[PDB]
Amino acid sequence: MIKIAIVGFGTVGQGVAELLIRKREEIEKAIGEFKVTAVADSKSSISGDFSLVEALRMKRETGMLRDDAKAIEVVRSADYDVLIEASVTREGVNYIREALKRGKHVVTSNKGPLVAEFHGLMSLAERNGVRLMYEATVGGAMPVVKLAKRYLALCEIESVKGIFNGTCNYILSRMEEERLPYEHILKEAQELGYAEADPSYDVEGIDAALKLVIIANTIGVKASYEDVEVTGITQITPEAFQVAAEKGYTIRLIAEVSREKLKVSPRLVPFHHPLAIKGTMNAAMFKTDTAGSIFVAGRGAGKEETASAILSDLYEIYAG
Amino acid sequence: MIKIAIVGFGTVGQGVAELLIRKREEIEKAIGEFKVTAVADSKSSISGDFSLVEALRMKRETGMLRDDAKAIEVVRSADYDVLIEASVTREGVNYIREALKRGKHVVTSNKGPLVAEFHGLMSLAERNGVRLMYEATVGGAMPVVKLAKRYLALCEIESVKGIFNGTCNYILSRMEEERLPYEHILKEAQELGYAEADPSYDVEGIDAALKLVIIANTIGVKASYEDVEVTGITQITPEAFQVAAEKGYTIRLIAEVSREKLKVSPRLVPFHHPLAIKGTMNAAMFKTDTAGSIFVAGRGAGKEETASAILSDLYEIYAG
Repeated sequence: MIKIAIVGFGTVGQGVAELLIRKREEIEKAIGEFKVTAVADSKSSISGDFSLVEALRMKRETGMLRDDAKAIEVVRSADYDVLIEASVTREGVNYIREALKRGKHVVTSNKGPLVAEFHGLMSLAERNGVRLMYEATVGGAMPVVKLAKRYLALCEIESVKGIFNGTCNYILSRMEEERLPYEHILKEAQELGYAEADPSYDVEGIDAALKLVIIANTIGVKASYEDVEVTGITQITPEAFQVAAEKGYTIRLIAEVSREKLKVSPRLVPFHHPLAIKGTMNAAMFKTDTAGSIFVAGRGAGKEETASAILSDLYEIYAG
Repeated sequence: MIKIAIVGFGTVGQGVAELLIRKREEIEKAIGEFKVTAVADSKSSISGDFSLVEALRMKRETGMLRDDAKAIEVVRSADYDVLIEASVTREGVNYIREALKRGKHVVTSNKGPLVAEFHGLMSLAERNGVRLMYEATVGGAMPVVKLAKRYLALCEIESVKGIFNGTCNYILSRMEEERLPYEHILKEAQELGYAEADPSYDVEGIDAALKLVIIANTIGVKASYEDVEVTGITQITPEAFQVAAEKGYTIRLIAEVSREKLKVSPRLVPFHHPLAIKGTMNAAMFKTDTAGSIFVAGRGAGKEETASAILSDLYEIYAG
């Protein structure tokens, strides 16, 4: 019996519960029997014997769970084997450290702890006898972490160049097509739900840079946030797309970790290049020494998409 | 001490030895100590204590190895834990079955046994307590098998459409660019070493179809070779590329497994679509239920590239 605690029950955490319910037969015939023994949101929790669909109904119906006990108490006291840490940031680091220090596996979708304390957390997991999985932190459903770390393990990954923010990719693709000012394309992005009222985390390249730090570290390049040169998309105009088009280029926000660079910024990309992908998409080009160049593309976010990444990590920990 | 036998010592097998030598420090600090205890080509072998560089020097210098004992004897009698089966087909099925029946892991690059006896071999591996790895059978260095089978494990992969033959991709890209008859572009392909004197295995779509069968089966679609509708590229002319270009399309040999189809044939692909990739490349688009659409592209063949795939499988069996 695999015992799972879910901490964080906004969009992602609820996504994980939906998927665990929907794919229960397939999950169980792959990793064996499982039960979610605790769920916690930002101010309440449910533990003991309860059903996931109960927890889910209650959260949707009331905006909270059943008990007053906070996420930290569930992390330090509940009976579980693996913690799914999908906490709503806007604490996370402490939930991870405390589950790892209890000798529990951790699957997370939070970038913050990994950006602030990457080697400190990987080592803590190693010192205890457990794993810290983080596929959902970068690329959403797109394999990136397991690809860099498991598939390409005995290769020297020399560089990664990619697109790690769907919202900026959408804004730039849309600006390319419509040729309308940034202010207007942003309002569309907001109407569609891609960008919040304060779209800064996306448009100033912060999200992409956080992800770039996680990737840099995953491939063996020690890096902190302050090491990344970050430039957003707010000064890209339709006129920029026009002058670039005339010479065969589109414009994309590209995150790169190489020997020469560690940056997130707009860049000219030839129309038929793999990184010229449009819409709310992610992409990554890995340049290696023995496997050549390896390219991946997919959805970089979404409820079911993020939930999928979390599940791929749970499978990796327990498949046999 | 992990004991490896290598069977098949043409281009691929020699590639595996080169990589095992070149990446020895990194491999050992990832999976522990290893020694190759036997190597066999199509008519000779070397076993006991010998060095890999000895085996390699001898093969290059003389065209063969040291002992008269054939691959089958090394498979049924040599002391090894994992068999790397890279045999030069133009026997393989028997080397796999006999290593699995001895309770040995098997990593292969041969398509034939998997196409003829997929479920029979997976079950034999399961009945004994071992693994049959086959990343190198399709996509070369490009993750395809571990992607379909490990990353996308708890997803329902609804379809795979890809490009699984670099030579046809090259011939079509080259024909698109130069606009010269098939006979001429094939001669270039031959001069470059991409196609043999008899290029049929490539140009008639046989290679791509074998690979399509492996993939279909990997994703849960029971399929035999006779189930695939196979059409090659020998009747694609420059004029076809011209009429397609006028409407935004290029032409590619696409392998597809879906609910509606199981085929390999030429197909119109929009210029800016991910499967419009040019050169000797591979590519695959996985359409799933929970992770959206996932795309991968890379080198589909080569000595170091195939060797890499084999190593990624060895890592998967023994990383901890």
